[PDB]
Amino acid sequence: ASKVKQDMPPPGGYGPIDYKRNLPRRGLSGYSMFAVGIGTLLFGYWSMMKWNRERRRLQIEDFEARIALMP
Amino acid sequence: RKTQPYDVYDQVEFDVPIGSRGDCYDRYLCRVEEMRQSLRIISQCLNKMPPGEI
Repeated sequence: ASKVKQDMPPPGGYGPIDYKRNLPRRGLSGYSMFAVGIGTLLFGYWSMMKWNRERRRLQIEDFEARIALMP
Repeated sequence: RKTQPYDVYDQVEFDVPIGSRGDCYDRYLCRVEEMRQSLRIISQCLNKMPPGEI
């Protein structure tokens, strides 16, 4: 006298299954990104300004060495 | 499945995706949403499988 055994869902039911789209925001604001970009640009401009002025002075020194050696 | 249902399609709940522009992008969105609705129908079918002969 064996009872019926068959593939059935568990008593109660199965757990919920997600189906809706899940695309989070995961980002900053436009103002923040623009601000960081401009800040990086300004820092780079300042550094290159100092470096290029120093390079101009070094080139002047090299040219003076050449001038002293020319005669 | 909604207008002329067959088998037990009248006992499941799902939405029908509808486009607006009639282009390839809208059809791609429709197919993605149809996959989501198929997941919905599969969950309903899994929780509602009856016993009996096949």
